Amino acid sequence: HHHHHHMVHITLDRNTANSWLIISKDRRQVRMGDTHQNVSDNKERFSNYPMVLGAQRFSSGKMYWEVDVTQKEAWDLGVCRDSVQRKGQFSLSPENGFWTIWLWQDSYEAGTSPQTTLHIQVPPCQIGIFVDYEAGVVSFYNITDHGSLIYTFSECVFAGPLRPFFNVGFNYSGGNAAPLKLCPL
Ligand SMILES: C[C@H](NC(=O)C1CC1)c1cccnc1
Repeated sequence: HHHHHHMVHITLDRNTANSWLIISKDRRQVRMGDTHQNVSDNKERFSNYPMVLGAQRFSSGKMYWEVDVTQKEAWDLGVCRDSVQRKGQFSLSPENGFWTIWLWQDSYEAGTSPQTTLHIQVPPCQIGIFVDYEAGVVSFYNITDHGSLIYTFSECVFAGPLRPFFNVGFNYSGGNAAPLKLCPL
């Protein structure tokens, strides 16, 4: 692809993090802690899942960023409305304000309702995410495979400001402790 010139410097917003996450000092890496991380509760925190938002809000333009997923067995990535539900159980869908892909149990899916099987021959170690606000597009690219297209959500109805969205996943297996990292420009 040719989206690299729309690169934006994303940072994680600690206040939105599930209370078990550890965000690095530079706000560019997030991972699940061993226990709870000794923060007060607030209405912004995701309660049920190991999720966090980027600090940046987008309401126009074209934006691009990259995320490192090396070693991980499970994660969700994409964008979401600033006003998505934080508490309780919910599915990742455009109806609920999410435009996401994921890895789970050795398969890659897009967060449509119902979910859509992705066809990935080269397991990605870094994912590129492109948003065109005006066009209503969110696209995902396999950086490990020369930028090949993974998935395009088109005809998106954002209906609000967008924030970068992350889920590091649970670590019941002991094989999913590695971080999500925002990769340098
Ligand atoms: C407490 C624990 N935390 C981790 O494993 C962190 C090191 C990644 C845990 C337990 C069960 C499911 N997910 C996570």
